[PDB]
Amino acid sequence: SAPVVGIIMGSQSDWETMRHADALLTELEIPHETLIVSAHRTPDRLADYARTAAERGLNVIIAGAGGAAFLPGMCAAWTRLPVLGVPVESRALKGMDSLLSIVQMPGGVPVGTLAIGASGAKNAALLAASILALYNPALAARLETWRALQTASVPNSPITED
Amino acid sequence: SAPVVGIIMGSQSDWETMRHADALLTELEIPHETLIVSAHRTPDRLADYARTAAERGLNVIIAGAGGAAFLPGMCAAWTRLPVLGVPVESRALKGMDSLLSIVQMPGGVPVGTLAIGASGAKNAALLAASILALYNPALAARLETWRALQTASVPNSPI
Amino acid sequence: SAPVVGIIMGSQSDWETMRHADALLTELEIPHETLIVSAHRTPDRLADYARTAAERGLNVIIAGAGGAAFLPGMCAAWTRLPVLGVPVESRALKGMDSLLSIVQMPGGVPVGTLAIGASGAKNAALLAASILALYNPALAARLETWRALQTASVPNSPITED
Amino acid sequence: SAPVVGIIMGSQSDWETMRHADALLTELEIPHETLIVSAHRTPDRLADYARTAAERGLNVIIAGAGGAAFLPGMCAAWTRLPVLGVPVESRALKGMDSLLSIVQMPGGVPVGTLAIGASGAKNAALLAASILALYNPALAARLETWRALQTASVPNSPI
Amino acid sequence: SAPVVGIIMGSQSDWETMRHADALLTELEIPHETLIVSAHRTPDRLADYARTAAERGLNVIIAGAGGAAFLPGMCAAWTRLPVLGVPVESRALKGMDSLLSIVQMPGGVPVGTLAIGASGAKNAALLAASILALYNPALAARLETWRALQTASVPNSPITED
Amino acid sequence: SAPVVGIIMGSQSDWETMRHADALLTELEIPHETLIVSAHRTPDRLADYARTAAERGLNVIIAGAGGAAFLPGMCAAWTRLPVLGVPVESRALKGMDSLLSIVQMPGGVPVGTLAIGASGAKNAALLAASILALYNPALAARLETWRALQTASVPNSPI
Amino acid sequence: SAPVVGIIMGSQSDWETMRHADALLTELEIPHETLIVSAHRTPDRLADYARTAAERGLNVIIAGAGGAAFLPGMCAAWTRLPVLGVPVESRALKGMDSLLSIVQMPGGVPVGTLAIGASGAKNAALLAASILALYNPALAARLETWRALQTASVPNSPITED
Amino acid sequence: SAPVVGIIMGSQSDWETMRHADALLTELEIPHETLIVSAHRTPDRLADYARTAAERGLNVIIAGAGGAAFLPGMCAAWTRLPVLGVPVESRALKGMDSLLSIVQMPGGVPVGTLAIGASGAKNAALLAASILALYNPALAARLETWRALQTASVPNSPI
Repeated sequence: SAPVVGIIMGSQSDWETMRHADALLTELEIPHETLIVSAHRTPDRLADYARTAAERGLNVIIAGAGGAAFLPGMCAAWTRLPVLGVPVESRALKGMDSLLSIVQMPGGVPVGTLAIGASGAKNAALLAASILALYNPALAARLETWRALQTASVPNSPITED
Repeated sequence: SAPVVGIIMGSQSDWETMRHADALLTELEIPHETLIVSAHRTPDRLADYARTAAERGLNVIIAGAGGAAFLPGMCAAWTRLPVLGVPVESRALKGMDSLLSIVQMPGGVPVGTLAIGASGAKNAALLAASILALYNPALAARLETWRALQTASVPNSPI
Repeated sequence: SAPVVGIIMGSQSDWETMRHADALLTELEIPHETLIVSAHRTPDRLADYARTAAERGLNVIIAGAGGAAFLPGMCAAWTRLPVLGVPVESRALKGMDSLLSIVQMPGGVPVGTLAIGASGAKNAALLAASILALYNPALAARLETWRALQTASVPNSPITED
Repeated sequence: SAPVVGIIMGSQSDWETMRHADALLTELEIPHETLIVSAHRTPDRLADYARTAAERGLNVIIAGAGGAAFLPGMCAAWTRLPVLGVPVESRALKGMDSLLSIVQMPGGVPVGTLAIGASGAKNAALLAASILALYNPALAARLETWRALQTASVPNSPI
Repeated sequence: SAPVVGIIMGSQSDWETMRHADALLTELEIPHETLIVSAHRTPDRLADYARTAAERGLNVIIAGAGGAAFLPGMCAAWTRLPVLGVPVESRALKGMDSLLSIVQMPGGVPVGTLAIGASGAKNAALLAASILALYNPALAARLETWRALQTASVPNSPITED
Repeated sequence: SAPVVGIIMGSQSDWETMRHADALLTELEIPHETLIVSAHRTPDRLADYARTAAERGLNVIIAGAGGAAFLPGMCAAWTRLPVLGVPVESRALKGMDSLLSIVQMPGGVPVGTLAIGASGAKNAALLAASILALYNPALAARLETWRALQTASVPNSPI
Repeated sequence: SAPVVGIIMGSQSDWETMRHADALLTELEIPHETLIVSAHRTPDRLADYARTAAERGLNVIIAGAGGAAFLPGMCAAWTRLPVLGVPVESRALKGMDSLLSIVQMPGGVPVGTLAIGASGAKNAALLAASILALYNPALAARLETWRALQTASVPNSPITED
Repeated sequence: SAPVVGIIMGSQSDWETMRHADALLTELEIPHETLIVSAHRTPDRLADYARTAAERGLNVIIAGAGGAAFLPGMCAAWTRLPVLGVPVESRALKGMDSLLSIVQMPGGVPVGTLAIGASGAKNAALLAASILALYNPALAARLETWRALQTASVPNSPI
């Protein structure tokens, strides 16, 4: 029941995107927690969350942020755990600011970045799953099955109907 | 004598750019400190630096950073003081990543952003000067002189 | 009652964005004026406004502009006061033209630039407030309280409900 | 003898680019003046330059500027004369900032914008020439000759 | 009655933007023609139009085009007359492809480029007017009056009402 | 012996890039002509070149151009033959202007666009080869050999 | 009746764009097949499709893909046939990711890339047609007629009505 | 001794960048293999490499690629193992094409993307280390030491 993955985002507005990561982890039966931590508004909350993540049993952290997106990066600065970042699409720059802010981490502090938006949130969950599967045979089996189904479920031709 | 402006940068590599902010402040005789504080590598140092800036007597903070530039923003998250950000030019993206990372702050935690590179470092110092000038008559006069000399020194025709 | 902050914009269309700066200054009880000054259509009005701002008692100027955004920059060319620039989102280029036009000031004439749009307008007001607070204990106290409330008001978890 | 075209730039650093506009005008024997006028550093000089351009007999103004490029635009705000803008290549953003700052003029105050760099400086001169040619038969003939030579001089195969 | 300005565009879809150039020329009483010439679909029509523009009495050509926008440029390759280009906003790239395609002319063949969209179309008309005014006192007077009115018509403050 | 592929470029400056298309065609022994045709400077030459390409026996046209790159597009406007465009890297915008100018052709007049630079020039030749291979068994075999050698030659580990 | 052109796309969502290629090939009477092959979800299906395309009689392959668009490129890595790529417009980046992912092929493995979206799909079909026409007199005649009609069908002036 | 991390790149030219991932893994004493696998030139080699990665004992794959960068993505399409992608800086577009090609993976097949260039190569190794550390106490301790040294080594002021 104890969470092994932590999904964090700066505000409620990010949930529309981050819910996809939540849904996928639940689908693959991966225990996790979902919280709001703002790098700009609650920097001390972030410091404490990231600093204690390992001892609390978390193995992976999935952080979503848009615009001047610091959440994934600053989180990674305080934890040795692998941190995955989801660029949340921004209004004006369509997530380009979100993407560059997260992916361009200088050497020494990594953040595995996923695609902008929903697809990135879902993939962050899947990447976290593939990480946990390395040492969890049962989960590895569920993931393999999930991937196999995805492949087998692709249609052979498009519905070309007018 | 006590510093009223704090100039901070992520690493030695930022100095080539941030040295321009240092030179300007010195030129206008504005007491300041110039330190290295990394948002990515020394987050606690940053937290402590920003938390105590006001208490220490600092009035403005000038922070330079490139790539996923967090220094100015995170610093502003821990202080009520005006934080000015300098986007340091990055190798690949020429500071576009630096600029977006710094300027696109969400409402509630501001960072007055300047141009990418040396021009931005110099302007951060000048902007800090114009801020300090609001309550320092002597400095205000020196800033007026600096701006006047800048304007008067522009040649009338190219060489 | 005398204004210490000047909020200027090129046209009525900018008000939708600049009203956020106005609202925040009023919220923090900072006396200010709100005017329309077009760098392209009323260059002499701009020259006079910027040139006399200091003697008129203004301490900070917040200027909004989009597209070929010259208002903040040209204003700064005529005043020694700190000028803050708000990139107003443009139709086609989503404020990227507005942003580069304002932030890329050459060495010698600064403009503290904020984010594109509403968030930038609000932050320009907050930055102006943090500047005025340096020499206004009462305002400093109001700002500190405002910042503290912002931090304390951040929810701990997202409303994950379907 | 009196100049009919005014070439202006923010600083000496723009000369490397704007010298191409000067060379072209000279080649076509178009009387012109080449000056330094900074929108940021010498705003009053700019205002005066633009306000009086028409009175002085100038027909077209070619203005070069980089980064937050305001020279062409602000000049057009003070004159009814055609203003052509040359985006000077900037260090970091390679003139993309220069280009957007100049070309994106709102309706009501135009600036005919040319390509970033030397090509743009040369074309501003040529565009000014084509404008002047509309009411100067002699120049029109010289422009026709220039364009004809350009076309005829292109090699048929690479070396 | 003979046209002195030629407004051309690649298709009917460009009219929504180019109509602003048409309206402004008419407003300033500048005789002009409005035609459709496609650089991609009617290259020979373009060659002939541009090649004969001068002898037909045209003094300025205003060409609008979007995407791989060649109309202004190719027109300029066939005429000695000044050619003004209007980048028509494109669906996906918002006119950025239109803008670069038109403004980046190599040294030797100029195109005075205006802003993306409606504002650019209107300004192309105004630029054409300022060119014609150089040798047409009456038009020069109308333009001066138009510019003066624009400046005088700018409001002093925004309608800040809720 | 008669050329079946025509390689064209706006000027000598494009040769550094387009020479790669020439080398590849020669390597695969594909008869071709390499000429300079400027869309901006020699529009009539271009019109004539494109109008008569088919009649002359050409099967594919490879056109290189940078900046406001019109060569490939305008050529395609005058011929029914497949036109492949190579975006030449531009000084300031690094070929982004070249790429958008070429690839964003409206429906009705296509241009098969390749990568910016030398890689694109080489691929245009290869793409032209794959087209010609559809009806030339000998060439098809040589292309298969070329592709096979490319694949087999890749090292297993870095030096 | 045997297909000489293969139109492939990663999912049903691409059909809205790829249908234009299908429609044009049918219009010019070019036999073709339309299938769904995902480079990400069905990599082995792609390998087999591309590898056997030539022996199956296919002469040209038109592949559409958006975002991290690998379909055209990977297809070209397995076939000697000419592969044409259609960048499918993406939500956030408007097809810019699609465009760069497809057009920037390294030297050695080409992909003739067309414009982003519908126009690109239609042009991929036309390019494929111009390729097939090189050795099919009847088709060459149909294409010539199609091109001639396009040119002749362009209106001479825009419907300037209010 | 058996490799637990596989570092792959499209060609020798990527080594200048990917060597940083190799150095980091060696520094942390993480058994790994460093190979050249081209998505464009050796697709079957890639398919085989990715299909069998898990069976061979590999835990994480680090793939570097530039331009139309497919290596990381296609590799992830054939393996259930975590795939980390390094955007190699491209000549013209400075790795922007590399970055978008790698990071914009559709839902269902992920690739943890790192920064463009050497910084990204180094971080991919570190990220792979943090993953491996989850089930390797010894390595976890070494990673903690590495991160601690990085933090403690940052100077307090610029030289």
